[PDB]
Amino acid sequence: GSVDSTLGLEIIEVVEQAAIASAKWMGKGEKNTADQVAVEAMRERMNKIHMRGRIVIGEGERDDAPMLYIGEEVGICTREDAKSFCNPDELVEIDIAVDPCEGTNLVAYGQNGSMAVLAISEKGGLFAAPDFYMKKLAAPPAAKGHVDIDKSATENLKILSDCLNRSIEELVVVVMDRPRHKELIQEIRNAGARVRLISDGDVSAAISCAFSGTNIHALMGIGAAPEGVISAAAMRCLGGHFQGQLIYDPEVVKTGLIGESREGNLERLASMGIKNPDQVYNCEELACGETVLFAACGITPGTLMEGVRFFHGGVRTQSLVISSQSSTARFVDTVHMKESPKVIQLH
Amino acid sequence: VDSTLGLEIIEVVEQAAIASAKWMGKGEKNTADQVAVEAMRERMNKIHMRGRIVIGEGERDDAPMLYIGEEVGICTREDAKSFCNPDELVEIDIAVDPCEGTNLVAYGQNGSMAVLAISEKGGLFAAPDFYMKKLAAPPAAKGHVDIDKSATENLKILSDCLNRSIEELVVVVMDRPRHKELIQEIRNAGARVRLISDGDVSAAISCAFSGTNIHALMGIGAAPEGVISAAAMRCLGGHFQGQLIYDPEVVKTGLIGESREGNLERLASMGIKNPDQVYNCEELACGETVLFAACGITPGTLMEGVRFFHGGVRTQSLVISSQSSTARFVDTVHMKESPKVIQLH
Amino acid sequence: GSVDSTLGLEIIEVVEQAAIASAKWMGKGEKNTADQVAVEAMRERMNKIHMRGRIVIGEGERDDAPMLYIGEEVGICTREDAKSFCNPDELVEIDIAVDPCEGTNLVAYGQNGSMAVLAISEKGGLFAAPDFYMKKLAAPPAAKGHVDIDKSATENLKILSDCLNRSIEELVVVVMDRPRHKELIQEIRNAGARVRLISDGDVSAAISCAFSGTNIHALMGIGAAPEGVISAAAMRCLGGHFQGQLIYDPEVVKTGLIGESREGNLERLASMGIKNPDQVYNCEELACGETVLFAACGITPGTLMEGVRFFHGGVRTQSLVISSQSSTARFVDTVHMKESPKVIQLH
Amino acid sequence: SVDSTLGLEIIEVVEQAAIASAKWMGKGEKNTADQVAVEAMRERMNKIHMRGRIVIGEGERDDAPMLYIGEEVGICTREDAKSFCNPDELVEIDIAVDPCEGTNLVAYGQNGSMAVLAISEKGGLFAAPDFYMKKLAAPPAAKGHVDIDKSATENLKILSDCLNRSIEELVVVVMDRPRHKELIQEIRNAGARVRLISDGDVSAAISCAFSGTNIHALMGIGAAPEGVISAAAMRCLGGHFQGQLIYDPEVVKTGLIGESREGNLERLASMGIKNPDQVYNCEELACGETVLFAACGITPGTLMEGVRFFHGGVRTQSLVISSQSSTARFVDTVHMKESPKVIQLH
Ligand SMILES: Nc1ncnc2c1ncn2[C@@H]1O[C@H](COP(=O)(O)O)[C@@H](O)[C@H]1O
Ligand SMILES: Nc1ncnc2c1ncn2[C@@H]1O[C@H](COP(=O)(O)O)[C@@H](O)[C@H]1O
Ligand SMILES: Nc1ncnc2c1ncn2[C@@H]1O[C@H](COP(=O)(O)O)[C@@H](O)[C@H]1O
Ligand SMILES: Nc1ncnc2c1ncn2[C@@H]1O[C@H](COP(=O)(O)O)[C@@H](O)[C@H]1O
Ligand SMILES: [Cl-]
Ligand SMILES: [Cl-]
Ligand SMILES: [Cl-]
Ligand SMILES: [Cl-]
Ligand SMILES: [Cl-]
Ligand SMILES: [Cl-]
Ligand SMILES: [Cl-]
Ligand SMILES: [Cl-]
Ligand SMILES: [Cl-]
Ligand SMILES: [Cl-]
Ligand SMILES: [Cl-]
Ligand SMILES: [Cl-]
Ligand SMILES: [Cl-]
Ligand SMILES: [Cl-]
Ligand SMILES: [Cl-]
Ligand SMILES: [Cl-]
Ligand SMILES: [Cl-]
Ligand SMILES: [Cl-]
Ligand SMILES: [Cl-]
Ligand SMILES: [Cl-]
Ligand SMILES: [Cl-]
Ligand SMILES: [Cl-]
Ligand SMILES: [Cl-]
Ligand SMILES: [Mg+2]
Ligand SMILES: [Mg+2]
Ligand SMILES: [Mg+2]
Ligand SMILES: [Mg+2]
Ligand SMILES: [Mg+2]
Ligand SMILES: [Mg+2]
Ligand SMILES: [Mg+2]
Ligand SMILES: [Mg+2]
Repeated sequence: GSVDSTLGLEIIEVVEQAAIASAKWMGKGEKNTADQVAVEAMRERMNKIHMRGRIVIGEGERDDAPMLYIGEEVGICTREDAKSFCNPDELVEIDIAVDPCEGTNLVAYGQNGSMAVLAISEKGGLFAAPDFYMKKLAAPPAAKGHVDIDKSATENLKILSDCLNRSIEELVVVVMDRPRHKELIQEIRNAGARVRLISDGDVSAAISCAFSGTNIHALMGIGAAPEGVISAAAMRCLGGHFQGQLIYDPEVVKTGLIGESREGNLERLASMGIKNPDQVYNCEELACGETVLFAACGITPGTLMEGVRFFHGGVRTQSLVISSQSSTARFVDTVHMKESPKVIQLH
Repeated sequence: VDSTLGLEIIEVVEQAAIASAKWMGKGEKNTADQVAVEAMRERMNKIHMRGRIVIGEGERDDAPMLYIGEEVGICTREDAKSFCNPDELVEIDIAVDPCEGTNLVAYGQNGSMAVLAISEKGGLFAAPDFYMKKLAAPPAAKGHVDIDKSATENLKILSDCLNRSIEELVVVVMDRPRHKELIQEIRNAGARVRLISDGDVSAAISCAFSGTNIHALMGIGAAPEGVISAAAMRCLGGHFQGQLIYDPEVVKTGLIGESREGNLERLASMGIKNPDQVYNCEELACGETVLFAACGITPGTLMEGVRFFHGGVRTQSLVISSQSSTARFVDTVHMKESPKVIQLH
Repeated sequence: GSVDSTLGLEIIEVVEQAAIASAKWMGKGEKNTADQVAVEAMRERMNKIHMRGRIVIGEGERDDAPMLYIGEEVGICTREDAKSFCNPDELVEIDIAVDPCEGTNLVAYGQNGSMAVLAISEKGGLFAAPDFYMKKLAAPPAAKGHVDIDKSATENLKILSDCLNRSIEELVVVVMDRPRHKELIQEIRNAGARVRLISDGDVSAAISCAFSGTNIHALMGIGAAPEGVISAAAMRCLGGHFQGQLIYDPEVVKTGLIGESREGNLERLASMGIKNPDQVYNCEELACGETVLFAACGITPGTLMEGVRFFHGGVRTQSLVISSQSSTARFVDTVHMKESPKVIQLH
Repeated sequence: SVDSTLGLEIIEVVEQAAIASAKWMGKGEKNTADQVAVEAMRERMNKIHMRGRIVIGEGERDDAPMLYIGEEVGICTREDAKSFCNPDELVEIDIAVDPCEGTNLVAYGQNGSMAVLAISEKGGLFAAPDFYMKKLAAPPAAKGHVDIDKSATENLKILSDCLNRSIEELVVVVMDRPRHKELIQEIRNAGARVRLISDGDVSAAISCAFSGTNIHALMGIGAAPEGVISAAAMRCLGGHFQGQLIYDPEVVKTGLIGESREGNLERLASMGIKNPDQVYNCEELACGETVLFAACGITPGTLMEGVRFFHGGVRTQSLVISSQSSTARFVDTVHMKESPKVIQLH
């Protein structure tokens, strides 16, 4: 059959539960704990769905990550003993990209910008990105195809100016606060644009570019490739601009494995069957499937989504779920009622 | 009842609202009603469920769509056993009000929504088309106010329960001659009032959320709408009581030669032993599982109305489930399509 | 001197106090009481301002309306000893148009759309409109000068469609629910636009056109002339489109009394020195002063402003104040603390 | 008596300072972001018919060119003021300013920065020296129940009771500093969630006063002057705020060369501060009969939205609190510049 329509709704609960678990550790100074509980919650809720999924982006390779590892099967319909309870649509093989705790250190420090996020497409519909750095350009729909990752930041800012009908001084660029971005950040400043430096969480920044109202208009710089594919899935559905280019030269940015070599990384990519390492991927190439789903829920507060709030008698979450199938972007504001709360706030 | 049914109903109310909204201010209340009915029905029939309409547009051989007893959903057909699973094959009863406030839509006025409620078979009081005295109030007031108490005593109780003065209370009442004395009493008590021409469902549920500046609904409305309201209120833990009214001296249906003696007959032949019985919302929505869904057609207290813009549509729905024990506001941008601008709000 | 800068800020308190007073009568079924308290409160608060004001649009003529009548002097600096306790800027003569309770029946019924409103300019800076009907066309800044009040509703909708870059079906026109608008409403429906019929209060409707997010894009039809001037004041500061034209034909619309005639009205209009009654004015003409101020506060909830809320330990109001002098549109969300609230809500 | 319109005119003061500073968001110049805010604030203040003295500001006259301690601001400070100012405008008022609260937040384009000031009659505001200050901020419902001398653990228990919610349902803001290692661990051990900030404890303190911020207390050590400014706001809101001067470099160091506990003790005595270990509540930190507070977001924060530059204008959000009118005002201002074709409702 074809990807189950209700999947795009049911993923709301996946990210909600993952975020709620992770949020209990906000500012607790335990980044691995924040990450691990989100992983367990996401995996648990996904395994209760009537789907036949494979993790193509996750916590690591099979013998590195015990849960949500690359190649892991998730969903009721992956089980030999339960497959007969699944209908043809639910049996459709789908690939899944997960990032249960985007910004583990943001959560640990109780800082803004963290979220629980996943993306889905039919089998083979998501670029199974290796854990390499990725040069990224994110921009709003109005600039899609007009800006380009190969152009300089200055040129892109001028193009954004035209496309968004505002001055460069009236633009805001998000860049990760990293030494590798010193020249890039200086260039953006010299061009006249304002900047928001983030310590982590470039998935939220990228997607923020798509929505007029965030006062964020572009993401520039180098982040992680897997996160890039997840961002691209959202942008593909929203019609936003997103390009990525894999970085494999330790001179530009270091992977952190001693001792990394340009040829070393090159061989691995070749080994993974990646023919063109300098290849630039646009949005539709990183998320190329016929059906693309995206789900996110705020853990801590951010530009796109409110953080998880714990109050007397319940919890409140905010999620964004995007579906190419229904062609919708849904903001879900959920009050989770614990036990007969005497007061329920409208907002 | 399937866990995903509580999410699927989002699309049910969204599509009903969108269709009806296209007729905002067009002065056709039946048209606005009919396209909503059809859209809700069509979207329901795409769902893997075996549903039955227990509250709807009318009886079979009268109302063409969403009539009493109508089977809806995929699993109602033969053989569902082959196409849907045991959870999906479960029999559920459905109460619909596809266009609540048909004149509101026709006039482009606030307060209309597409609404429905669900439970297991037997889980919803299949209210007859009679009037119902209603009392809705916030969870803080649940069990403290009472429908049999006067407006004045209820206001005093509300004052204590909500820790605010009567002057700091707002009561919603339907603008009807039958409420002249009630409205006068509320005014004398010192509470502020919002009079509505139609749509007491939104008013009832608004009592449940702090921030609506609405704290109670009082008066007489339709019984079916009462049940749908009670479904939401039970999930939220809000106060809701209803009492059937069958005395034309108090209020008339419009049926020719309608008599109290006559109404009582009808009620009995319908299987209702005590027509003067007060039901709380747990009794009106008594099923193990209760679901409630609403989407704004025009702007209102709980939800924004439907907006059409260049490149799509935007809706706001409220979905409430006792199974997940959640209240979900769903703000959906319907991209149609490839819009160059997407607003955050 | 020039109109005092602080006057643009002081009028916040004027509309807030008028709206708060009026809101106490929400749903009481007394439209005159709701009107009178707003009138008195606005007047009282204006009389504490260091200004030299004259009412040019108000509740009626002296010897008829007791408060805020035509020609009434308001403000501390209208006193005979003014020069001694007022500075030059405070002594400038300003004309004031008031509508203390816009939508008295809305308040009486506890329905949406009522507000306390006023406009200010230097002496002569506001058209002292007579109490006649006025044909009006309101639209957003993007359509300014493109739509025209003399064009048909059908023509204007096509122009609006082009200007706002959306279809006619994606437009919302507000028209007063009146028998005089039967054909107009039908034409708008035929053209494919959606419609909001209002029972009262076309001031809010006109200004809503200027703000994206209101889902209101045009005001068409006939309303009261004085309300039109007040609306024109706001639209002038906002750059919105607003045209007015006096209507004095009893066959088109009647003022209700008595033995009224076009010829009779024509004489009265000549009597006030209104040469050309059929003259079409835009908002720059209706509010032609060098300085224009506009202030409004919601009484009941509406499209621009939230209504007045009374809660335990205070009151909450939302006002909109627009100044040509500071070139600002200010939404003022005020928590009035009746000491001392144990709980203060952020919103 | 203090002029009523002053409580409104300060909207423009913080707006102009915030707008000027916001132009430097993420531009890596904390000193520039700071300088322009200072200048815009002072320039705007000097257009006001007031008789003001700076009691909290950028530094001593020798060290700071603008908004220095003792500087006179406002039209009615001029020699001929009696001639052009009225009696209320002639009332001597003390002013505390922090034109750029979080200069590095702005330079890095991070959340939490504001332009802010506080006003009272002469002697109405504690003229805090630039020393560190132990602070405890909490909501009105907890006022007088929590206490700065109590441990974080007991205060959290008290907060739980007052705010009717579990300790796990509380969020405490703490500055991310080594001096707070133990304090943070204790809060974590008690079961509360934590938001660590790199700067901007004024915003964190005031956020405690408003339900909806999901922030319930501020604990730890910040700058004393900022504390006084925070107290003015909290005093007007009925929120809890206590401060205690810290002068022992063993706890926290000013960084000045050879600063010693006795050194600071000597300095405080010199300044006329009788008891350096005294605990002040916000009524004591802001003791004036009339208190005014004004803040405008520079970058986005929990309390206020940041400055947005768009095609045809700027948008700011400010909070202005007055004990005189007893009002808390949020001001959302679209600065049109000019003839913008599109004006967003929000
Ligand atoms: N034309 C406008 N009029 C008023 N406010 C605006 C306008 N454009 C942007 N804003 C404000 O700036 C925020 C960010 O806008 P944007 O930078 O386009 O994402 C919006 O959410 C509004 O608060
Ligand atoms: N304690 C409070 N402090 C500030 N504003 C409030 C408070 N209570 C209510 N409000 C305002 O009044 C609205 C309606 O409140 P309520 O009548 O409880 O629904 C809220 O959404 C706020 O805008
Ligand atoms: N391009 C868009 N994307 C998403 N929502 C929109 C868009 N345009 C308008 N809306 C929604 O419709 C409302 C009214 O828009 P408008 O008719 O332009 O005033 C907005 O406040 C949004 O909720
Ligand atoms: N009783 C409640 N019902 C629903 N949402 C709530 C409730 N209490 C708090 N929240 C949410 O949590 C946020 C912060 O709450 P608080 O920690 O009291 O500031 C609010 O703005 C709401 O979004
Ligand atoms: Cl499994
Ligand atoms: Cl942060
Ligand atoms: Cl990496
Ligand atoms: Cl698209
Ligand atoms: Cl792209
Ligand atoms: Cl859809
Ligand atoms: Cl419950
Ligand atoms: Cl059937
Ligand atoms: Cl109806
Ligand atoms: Cl009656
Ligand atoms: Cl009926
Ligand atoms: Cl007089
Ligand atoms: Cl006078
Ligand atoms: Cl009116
Ligand atoms: Cl004259
Ligand atoms: Cl006609
Ligand atoms: Cl009416
Ligand atoms: Cl009118
Ligand atoms: Cl203009
Ligand atoms: Cl014209
Ligand atoms: Cl003008
Ligand atoms: Cl409205
Ligand atoms: Cl630095
Ligand atoms: Mg992770
Ligand atoms: Mg990550
Ligand atoms: Mg219907
Ligand atoms: Mg109905
Ligand atoms: Mg009036
Ligand atoms: Mg009027
Ligand atoms: Mg400073
Ligand atoms: Mg500071």
